[PDB]
Amino acid sequence: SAEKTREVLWQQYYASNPPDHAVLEVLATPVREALLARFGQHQGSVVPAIDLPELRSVLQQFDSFGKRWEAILLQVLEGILPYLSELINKELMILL
Repeated sequence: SAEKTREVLWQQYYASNPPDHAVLEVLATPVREALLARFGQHQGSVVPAIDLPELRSVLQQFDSFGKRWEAILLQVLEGILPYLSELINKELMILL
């Protein structure tokens, strides 16, 4: 399944030393696409109470809550809009 393939990616990412960002970029690709589809045309100010739940809902489509979210979020940023960037940074502050 798609879940099994994605787990092979995570296996290779976490085993890797130093951490392999090319593998993480593959992991982040569909997540970035989904986030850009929700927020790519958003300009102006973020709305935390609305946008953060939506952002977390997207993350949950791909990966279970935890340290995977932090890696994905950081890697998504590498491939991008100040709106989505700001949203990501607010979630990262929460995940700290």
